[PDB]
Amino acid sequence: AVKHLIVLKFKDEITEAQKEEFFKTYVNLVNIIPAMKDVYWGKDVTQKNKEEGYTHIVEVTFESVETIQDYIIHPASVGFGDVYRSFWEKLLIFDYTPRK
Amino acid sequence: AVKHLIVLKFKDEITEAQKEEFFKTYVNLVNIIPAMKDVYWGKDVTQKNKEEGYTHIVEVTFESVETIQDYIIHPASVGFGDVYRSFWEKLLIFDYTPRK
Repeated sequence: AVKHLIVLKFKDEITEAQKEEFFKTYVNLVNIIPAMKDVYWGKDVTQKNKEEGYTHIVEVTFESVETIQDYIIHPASVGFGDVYRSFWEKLLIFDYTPRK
Repeated sequence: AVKHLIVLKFKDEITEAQKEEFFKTYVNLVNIIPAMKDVYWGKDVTQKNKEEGYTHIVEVTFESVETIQDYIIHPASVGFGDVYRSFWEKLLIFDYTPRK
């Protein structure tokens, strides 16, 4: 299993209700896209890095490196980006195999 | 349970062997600091955001918001920072309660 980590900042004009809908809709993609196994999101509470200003984290689990592309080309993921592109100001994306 | 997420970039002079030791030593803190419940780390494989250049992720689980401070003041965590401060170029720290 691999992890797909999204770190983001919303645009200032986006409301709390819009953010709640954004995450509810993203979380539901697990039910639509086979490769997408689970998702959690969170709002940062510490605000340590104020200049950068990322506020939210989304972590998705995929069964493998090879199945990420299945998600990337899935109409539901493409659709999510099409609906909500204007909501985010910036993001960082990471993909990795957890180790300990 | 809450999550404590560290996103970092090592200095260019730090070797792969040094990184391996860094993470091995950090992961072992779970055995020393009661509040620290688990840890995983990963190396980003995508390199989507090259200007920012963060390369590694560490995710720690704490039992609660209130016990994070127990970790923060623990001599073993302070010690880890004292030993390895010079290894990292920059980092981002987030703390959040996972939601879905």
